Amino acid sequence: MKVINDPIHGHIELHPLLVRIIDTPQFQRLRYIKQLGGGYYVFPGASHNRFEHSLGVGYLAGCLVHALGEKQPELQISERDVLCVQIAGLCHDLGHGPFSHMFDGRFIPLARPEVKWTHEQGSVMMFEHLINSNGIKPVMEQYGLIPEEDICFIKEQIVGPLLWPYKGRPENKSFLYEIVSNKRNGIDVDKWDYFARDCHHLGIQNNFDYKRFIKFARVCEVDNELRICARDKEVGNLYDMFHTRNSLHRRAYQHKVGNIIDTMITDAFLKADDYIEITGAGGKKYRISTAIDDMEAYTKLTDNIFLEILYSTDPKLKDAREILKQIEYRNLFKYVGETQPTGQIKIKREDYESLPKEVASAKPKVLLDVKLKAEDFIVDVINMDYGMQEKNPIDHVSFYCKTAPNRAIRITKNQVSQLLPEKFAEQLIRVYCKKVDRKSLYAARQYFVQWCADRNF
Amino acid sequence: TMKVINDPIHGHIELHPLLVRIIDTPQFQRLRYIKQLGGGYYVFPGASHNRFEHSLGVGYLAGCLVHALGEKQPELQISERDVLCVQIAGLCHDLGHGPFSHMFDGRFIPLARPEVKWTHEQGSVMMFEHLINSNGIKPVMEQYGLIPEEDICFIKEQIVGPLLWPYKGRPENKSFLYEIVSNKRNGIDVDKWDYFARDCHHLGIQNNFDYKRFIKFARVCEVDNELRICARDKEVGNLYDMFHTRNSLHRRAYQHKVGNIIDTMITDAFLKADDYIEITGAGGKKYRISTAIDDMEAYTKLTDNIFLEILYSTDPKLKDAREILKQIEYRNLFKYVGETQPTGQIKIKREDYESLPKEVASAKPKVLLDVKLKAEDFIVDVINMDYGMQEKNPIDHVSFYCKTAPNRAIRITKNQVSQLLPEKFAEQLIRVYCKKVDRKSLYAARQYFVQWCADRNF
Amino acid sequence: TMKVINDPIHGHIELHPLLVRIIDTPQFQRLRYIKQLGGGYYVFPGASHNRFEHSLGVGYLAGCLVHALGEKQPELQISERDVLCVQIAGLCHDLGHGPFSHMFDGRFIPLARPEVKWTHEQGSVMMFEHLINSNGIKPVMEQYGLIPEEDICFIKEQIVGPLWPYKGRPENKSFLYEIVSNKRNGIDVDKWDYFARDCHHLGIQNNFDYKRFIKFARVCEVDNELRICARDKEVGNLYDMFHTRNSLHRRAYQHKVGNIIDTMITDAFLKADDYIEITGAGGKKYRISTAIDDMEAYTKLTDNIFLEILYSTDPKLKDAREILKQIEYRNLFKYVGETQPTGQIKIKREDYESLPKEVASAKPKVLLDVKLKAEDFIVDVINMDIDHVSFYCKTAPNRAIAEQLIRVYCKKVDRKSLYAARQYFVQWCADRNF
Amino acid sequence: TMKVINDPIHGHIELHPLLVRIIDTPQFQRLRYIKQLGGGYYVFPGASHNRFEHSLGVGYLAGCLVHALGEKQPELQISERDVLCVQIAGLCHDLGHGPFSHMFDGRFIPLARPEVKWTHEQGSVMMFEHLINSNGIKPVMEQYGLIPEEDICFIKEQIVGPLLWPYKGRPENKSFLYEIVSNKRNGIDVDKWDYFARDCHHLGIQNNFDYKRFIKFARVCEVDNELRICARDKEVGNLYDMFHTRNSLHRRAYQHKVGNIIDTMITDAFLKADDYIEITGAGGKKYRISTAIDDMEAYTKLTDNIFLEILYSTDPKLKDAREILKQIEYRNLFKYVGETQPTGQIKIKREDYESLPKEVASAKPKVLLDVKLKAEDFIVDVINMDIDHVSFYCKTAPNRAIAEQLIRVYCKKVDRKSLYAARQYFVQWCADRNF
Ligand SMILES: Nc1nc2c(ncn2[C@@H]2O[C@H](COP(=O)(O)OP(=O)(O)OP(=O)(O)O)[C@@H](O)[C@H]2O)c(=O)[nH]1
Ligand SMILES: Nc1nc2c(ncn2[C@@H]2O[C@H](COP(=O)(O)OP(=O)(O)OP(=O)(O)O)[C@@H](O)[C@H]2O)c(=O)[nH]1
Ligand SMILES: Nc1nc2c(ncn2[C@@H]2O[C@H](COP(=O)(O)OP(=O)(O)OP(=O)(O)O)[C@@H](O)[C@H]2O)c(=O)[nH]1
Ligand SMILES: Nc1nc2c(ncn2[C@@H]2O[C@H](COP(=O)(O)OP(=O)(O)OP(=O)(O)O)[C@@H](O)[C@H]2O)c(=O)[nH]1
Ligand SMILES: Nc1ncnc2c1ncn2[C@H]1C[C@H](O)[C@@H](COP(=O)(O)OP(=O)(O)OP(=O)(O)O)O1
Ligand SMILES: Nc1ncnc2c1ncn2[C@H]1C[C@H](O)[C@@H](COP(=O)(O)OP(=O)(O)OP(=O)(O)O)O1
Ligand SMILES: Nc1ncnc2c1ncn2[C@H]1C[C@H](O)[C@@H](COP(=O)(O)OP(=O)(O)OP(=O)(O)O)O1
Ligand SMILES: Nc1ncnc2c1ncn2[C@H]1C[C@H](O)[C@@H](COP(=O)(O)OP(=O)(O)OP(=O)(O)O)O1
Ligand SMILES: [Fe+3]
Ligand SMILES: [Fe+3]
Ligand SMILES: [Fe+3]
Ligand SMILES: [Fe+3]
Ligand SMILES: [Mg+2]
Ligand SMILES: [Mg+2]
Ligand SMILES: [Mg+2]
Ligand SMILES: [Mg+2]
Ligand SMILES: [Mg+2]
Ligand SMILES: [Mg+2]
Ligand SMILES: [Mg+2]
Ligand SMILES: [Mg+2]
Ligand SMILES: [Mg+2]
Ligand SMILES: [Mg+2]
Repeated sequence: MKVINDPIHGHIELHPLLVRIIDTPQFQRLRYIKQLGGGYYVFPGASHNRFEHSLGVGYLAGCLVHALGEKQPELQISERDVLCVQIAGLCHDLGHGPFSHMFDGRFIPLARPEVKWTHEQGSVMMFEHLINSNGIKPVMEQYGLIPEEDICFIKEQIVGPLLWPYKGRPENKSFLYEIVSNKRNGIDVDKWDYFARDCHHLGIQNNFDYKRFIKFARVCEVDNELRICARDKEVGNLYDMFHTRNSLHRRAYQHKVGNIIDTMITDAFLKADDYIEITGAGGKKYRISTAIDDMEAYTKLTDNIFLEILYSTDPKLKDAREILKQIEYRNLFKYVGETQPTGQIKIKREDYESLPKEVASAKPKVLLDVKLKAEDFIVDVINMDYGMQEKNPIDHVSFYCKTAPNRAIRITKNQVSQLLPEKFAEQLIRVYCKKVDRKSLYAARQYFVQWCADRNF
Repeated sequence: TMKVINDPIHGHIELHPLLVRIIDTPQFQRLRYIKQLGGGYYVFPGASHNRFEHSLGVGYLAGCLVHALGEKQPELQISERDVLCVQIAGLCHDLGHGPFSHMFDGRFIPLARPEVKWTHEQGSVMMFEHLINSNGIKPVMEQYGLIPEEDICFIKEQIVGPLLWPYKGRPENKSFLYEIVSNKRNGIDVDKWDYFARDCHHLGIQNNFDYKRFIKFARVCEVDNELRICARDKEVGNLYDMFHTRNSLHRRAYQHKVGNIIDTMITDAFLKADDYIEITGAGGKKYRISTAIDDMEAYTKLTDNIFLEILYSTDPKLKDAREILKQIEYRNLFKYVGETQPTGQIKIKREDYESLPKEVASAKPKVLLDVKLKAEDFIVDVINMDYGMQEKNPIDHVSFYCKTAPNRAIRITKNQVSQLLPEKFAEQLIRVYCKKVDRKSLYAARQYFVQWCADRNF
Repeated sequence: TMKVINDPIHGHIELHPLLVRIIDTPQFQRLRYIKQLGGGYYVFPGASHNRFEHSLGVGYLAGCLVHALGEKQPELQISERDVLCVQIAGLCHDLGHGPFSHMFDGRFIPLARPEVKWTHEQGSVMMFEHLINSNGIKPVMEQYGLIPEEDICFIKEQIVGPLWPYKGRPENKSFLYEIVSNKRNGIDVDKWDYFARDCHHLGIQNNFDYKRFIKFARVCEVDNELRICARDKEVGNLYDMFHTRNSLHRRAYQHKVGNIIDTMITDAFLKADDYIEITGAGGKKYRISTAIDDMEAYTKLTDNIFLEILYSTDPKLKDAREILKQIEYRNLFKYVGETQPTGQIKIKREDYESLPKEVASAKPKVLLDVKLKAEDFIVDVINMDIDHVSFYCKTAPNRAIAEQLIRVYCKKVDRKSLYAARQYFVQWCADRNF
Repeated sequence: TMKVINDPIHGHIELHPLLVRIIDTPQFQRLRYIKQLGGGYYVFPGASHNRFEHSLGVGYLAGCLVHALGEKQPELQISERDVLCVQIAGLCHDLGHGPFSHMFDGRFIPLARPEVKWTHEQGSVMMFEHLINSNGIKPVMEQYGLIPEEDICFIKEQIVGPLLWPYKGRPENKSFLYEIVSNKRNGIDVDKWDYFARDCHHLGIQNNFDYKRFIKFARVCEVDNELRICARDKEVGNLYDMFHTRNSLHRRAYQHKVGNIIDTMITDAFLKADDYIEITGAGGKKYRISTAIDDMEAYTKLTDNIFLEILYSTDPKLKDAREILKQIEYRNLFKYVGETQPTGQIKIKREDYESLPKEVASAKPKVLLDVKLKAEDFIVDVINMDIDHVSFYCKTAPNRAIAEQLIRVYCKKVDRKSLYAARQYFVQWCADRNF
């Protein structure tokens, strides 16, 4: 057994199978993908990658399954179950692209709007390619795993079911599907891991305490299926969890300067495409947008490409190059304004492309010498929620009492406190102007105020 | 001749000779034997800190804030006298605390002497006067440039309210100096900053607020013909987070059920042990626990020691009280029965609690069980949660400013921040305990409690 | 059932019902009012912790270490009875401190009753016996699978020392006797808790990493008997331990002002004795120095005594009380001199009253007009004691491969008398060859 | 306007607009892509920080110390231009680092061009001159009250050494300003405090030094006729603790068994990859990895990207180097053979680095050697292992004052019998030459 030293956790022990899986090009590719993407250009201490995040998530999944097993010997938890859960926690982010959430957040929807792609599909495909190429099946068989069923069990833990829709484990082990990714209420070890790590690196103090949560967790057989349950004295702690998630999102992840830097990087990638060449299986050639359909080509697509565009000399990639150079001089797109949040005038994705035009067509009352077209405006729509899209995540949790540990109850928002939030979803709209001269900024402000007053925000 | 003292929360804090002179007095050293969280030490074993270090840290933070404000804007004309007066006020702002701190003025004085209104800030002012008079600090203050006649009143008005522009210590143009140690318009000051960090450090909990950023982004504005401190308009969410952290601390630690019941038992022991404890004051007169607040010589000798004085006693007269304390040693506490759902903070006035238990004894449950319980077998506790105004939003009383127009102060409404902010800012709670340990009486008390709750439609 | 307690240093500590039963007794709760550093609270404001949390943490650490050792080597045959016994021994290892902790048995008893030899470990054993017999704990232990007769002896031997002398356990469990306390090399959980808590409270960065130590801890046979071993690579690991120990002892435990305040407190206690009465077993009245002969009276001896002297009004206590007042104005005794750490004369706690008399009797070579008696001199004796361990190599997991300081203080603080007292000290040192 | 940046180590840092103008340049921004440790990132997962934050923190600490010294001793005649100059010097002290930091100038250049002596401080000075002359900073400096020539010389002399008063930036009166950023006499400077704090925070190791106490108690006192930084006589334990922490870091992190091996593998891959990688410089001329240090416009584009340029290549000419990198991706690392002779009785010089594995093969063991070795299978590591002169001052007298070599050898051939033979060759190499 190896021993690795994590600054966040203590010393992590690794099963030999995990060491075998980690020493592959597919997993080692994560050393060159940043956790927070463009936010590194606002918080200089955020230089961590996904390698340590995956290590920590696997460690925490193993710890949680062990703690659950050693308190209730009637659940019949074996070592192969722990190994499968740890492997699933280890290989849950294999499909991330350059700059992490930017790519599948901004680049793929724009370059190829006819495909529905998420990084979990990429993670599953990467896992399959890794297992097939590196020949891990005999090693798995050596350590007491059954590839035929355990591979599907691991796959379903990452994406979901691909009555009882799962095929990896029976209903008796239903509580094993709510550890790495919870589809019901969103309480899992991923949140704990990146809360701790991001708070450590960014320079902000963390508020949640997951060890206390592990101390009070149980399996209380909710609605004909075994599920993980909490004590009824920890509702406020879960509300605090979600509050700190929201605070992190509004302080760091949705910083407007970081968002505009990400937008500029996406523009550079869009302009530089059709000229970058990537080699895949069979000697075929791919692009940045089309590399997601070949994993041998996807394996060679990391944050390196950024610099490949900055240091290039080809006159064909000149335009994109210029944009990146601006990022190195801090000649960024300027910020004009935003609109107050609203929970009932939602804007769908399909309308995003039409937003800039609406701002360009607004006619301010006072005549202005400067005239701005529809290509001088960037409109960004931000969605803030608790993860359930206007629903209350805490209303899908099951609680038990000290007197009757094996009986599940439900707690309503009115039985906790009157100081809890009245809503659980909102949006924001931000406007940026590409032109940097003062007159253009004044004009953009006039158009923005006219457009906002017209639509009554 | 400036001293250096090391604090585990802050770094190494430097002390002026005048502060060193003031600290080396019995009236200030008395704070070494008064616990901060009181009865909460019996639930959180790490909470053994006292008020001495709290006062030191508050004075240090007040000095730092004044120094930063003077650094940013030279036109404010802040002299050394102002800084030293603010530091002294921060030092002597909690001199009037009694045994187990809040518990005393929270529970004991209102019961033993219900005909008087007493707050520990009045005690702090009286103790400060007694300290200055006894220790002869006036010439020492004069030798360092202070004017006792005006500066003493300035410090007094800093500690308490003003008792048309009502203050007298300074002129109006320095009015921003009155809202550093204690703020009355809202609840932003350095006391909260100090004890948030201290309590989180000692209770094994993580703090969420960062006051250094707030110091980085503070200014002085001329709002309503008054000079007052402003934060920049991008810090609204941080202030909401500050108040959320305050509420979280209150609900997790300060209002713990077992801590509250232990405090109630200690108050009962003190109430029963009175009339048999004599305290010597000025002139050789003898005082009591509830009467010592009328004489500072007797109040100086009243600390947590009295607790143990009742535990180790041998007089037959103090038997009853002694028994109660012994029950705390074996952990035979009053048993939790029930709690009521939250409502607004104004539903039961102060002059109603005495009637609450009797009502629970007047309920007749449908089952109509045996083991009748009298009105003396029930304890009813009323808890009030709020953001500091008990009905209002403190953020509505904060002046902001913008980068483009730093000298112009504005106001930000709740609807302009977010839609996930709390709907209300006040809350009330009721808890019921039973003074019995056998299971049958607990089940009976549960039936009475449910009948009462379903009878007043809470 | 299991009870969870939050610790600022460690995480959430789980307590067995037997430990909860032991904790909820007056004898254990007495530890809430005895401070750890003692007189160091008046130099470092943040050091206000007591021995209650220290005992809790030591028990937690001992249990964790035993559990890890038993889990990583199932051939040692460690049962849950041994884990419970070790946890109990760690829990009740410091029941014998008096007021202000190490000062009392270090400074008060020798100066009060020179003919009596007493350590706080004997007090801990006696108080453990009193706690067990006075609260009816034996049936509770029998209810959880323990054998009281042998287990009580096992715990006592874990607290105090005894061709193998121990009788609590057989010869093949010799590694269980060096967890709570180790007199050979000094690797034990008591010191780990000391280091962690003191560094956290005082504000001094710690350097030892005990989790790493527990990670690579094995039991390998040495000298035909089992001992706890350490991997070869962990040589810089168990050097931060000694560096931190030296740093703490130099920076905090031997600070001049703290020692002076301890000296003043002991002087006030000595003057106060013969007037404070404490009720013991049967109603008999004891004294501060004599209370250690009865545990009924010893249970009520805490830091409270301090304030009892300070707030008194009886005219018989005007002297001791006066001394304490000088602490409250920072009118402390005055440092004069220091002398040999060589140890030529390793002064033991049999003649401490004579030392100031010896200093006074010394006649300086140069005549000094100011005369000083033996009532205005104090002698503070600071008795401070790599001891090497048995390592083990990777390829062979089953194979293995004191000073003293004396300071002198002058009660008189006028410069003229201090000048002469400085001259007396050098003559005394020359006479005693220090 | 002042600009605030958040550092997890130091809190919130204010930057003067001149520093903000210096920072927002490509020559400073290339530091975002060079790692603090290099190979150590492959043993400690949490050591992924770069030199950008290190430079920021060093500048912050230097400014703080200068301000404190000037404030507590007003007779030292410390102006504001001096504070700005010290901050700039601290900001641009590591501007000349190459890929993977100390591995480059310490290991790659000697093995590639032994005829050239080069340190990264010369690179830092050259890059500072390039940045200033290329980004038009001189008028901006003149705008804020600085004289370009004297201040430029002062900063350069603060970075490099003297370049009986050998300095020219400041007179003999300001002799204490030259030991804040870099101090080669004893080794007490902010550059090392930042190293200690950041490395302990990231790796997980905990340090014991407390630099705030040192700054509080530090003063400036006359020693040997010159003004010098002096510490109170009670700081002896703290200084010993500082040295102990430095020793612990060096023996536990910077000299780990596997990090050095990975560094040697990376250097071998780079050496094989040379002669085929082209870098464009001034005037369109193409340079090499070894010769890029002769031009700064080409040196600007030399970062840790080269690694990924070789690993993700398709040119057959780079196959050999590529293969080596692939081994690092499978943990098929070179093995450990032997280690010998601390204290450097010879103190090897850089010029001999590319001759050591020739004497190892030269040695002829008397034992039976059926398997033969050659001067390719051996890699030589020359890992270096490196109380002081402190002028203390007593409380009662405020104004009165009162390193070894190491060698290791690895075998590229990882066969059991080949490893056995290599373990013999080394013994005769060390015994013949008196190691
Ligand atoms: N194997 C491996 N170890 C890593 C990795 N990242 C960090 N480490 C740590 O670095 C240490 C070095 O291990 P190895 O590279 O296998 O070196 P080694 O211990 O001499 O190899 P063995 O002799 O086979 O045990 C490990 O113990 C890990 O704790 C990684 O990606 N793979
Ligand atoms: N004066 C004083 N110092 C305290 C107190 N609490 C902690 N300390 C610290 O303890 C240290 C001891 O200082 P002193 O008691 O005055 O002894 P000293 O260093 O010899 O000072 P002098 O006798 O005046 O020269 C101080 O430097 C403080 O930092 C306190 O209540 N009063
Ligand atoms: N029993 C006990 N708990 C303590 C003590 N000190 C701190 N605590 C903590 O305070 C909490 C209060 O527990 P109890 O005093 O037993 O109150 P309770 O939970 O209502 O009692 P039960 O209903 O029997 O569980 C415990 O869970 C401990 O974690 C102590 O000395 N004894
Ligand atoms: N200028 C600059 N800021 C950085 C850098 N790295 C992190 N930051 C921080 O990121 C924040 C945002 O960068 P800015 O360029 O100032 O964006 P901005 O505040 O909208 O620009 P201004 O309106 O001119 O103030 C800054 O306040 C810095 O604290 C950097 O390399 N350069
Ligand atoms: N003193 C230390 N404190 C904390 N982490 C450490 C320390 N020494 C090493 N580490 C890191 C290095 C690795 O990330 C992990 C363990 O490595 P380490 O024990 O040195 O393994 P190794 O590969 O050198 O030895 P081996 O395989 O021979 O046991 O912890
Ligand atoms: N090494 C240390 N690290 C941190 N805090 C310390 C250290 N030594 C002492 N302290 C604490 C003790 C006091 O709380 C505060 C200042 O004490 P210290 O500087 O030792 O004064 P002192 O009384 O010994 O000397 P003096 O008054 O003669 O300068 O710092
Ligand atoms: N939210 C919290 N975070 C951290 N520590 C807490 C929190 N609430 C309580 N603690 C502390 C108090 C005690 O020291 C320890 C356990 O207390 P707690 O969980 O409240 O038990 P309890 O005795 O009140 O409940 P019960 O008997 O119902 O289980 O943890
Ligand atoms: N809430 C926060 N807590 C801690 N650090 C923060 C927070 N918000 C931002 N930071 C970081 C981001 C930068 O590293 C640094 C300053 O950022 P910030 O205050 O947002 O400046 P800015 O450039 O966006 O605003 P402006 O130009 O309007 O003053 O602090
Ligand atoms: Fe994740
Ligand atoms: Fe306060
Ligand atoms: Fe102990
Ligand atoms: Fe540096
Ligand atoms: Mg290994
Ligand atoms: Mg994911
Ligand atoms: Mg998810
Ligand atoms: Mg001192
Ligand atoms: Mg107050
Ligand atoms: Mg207040
Ligand atoms: Mg309980
Ligand atoms: Mg002991
Ligand atoms: Mg800005
Ligand atoms: Mg350097």
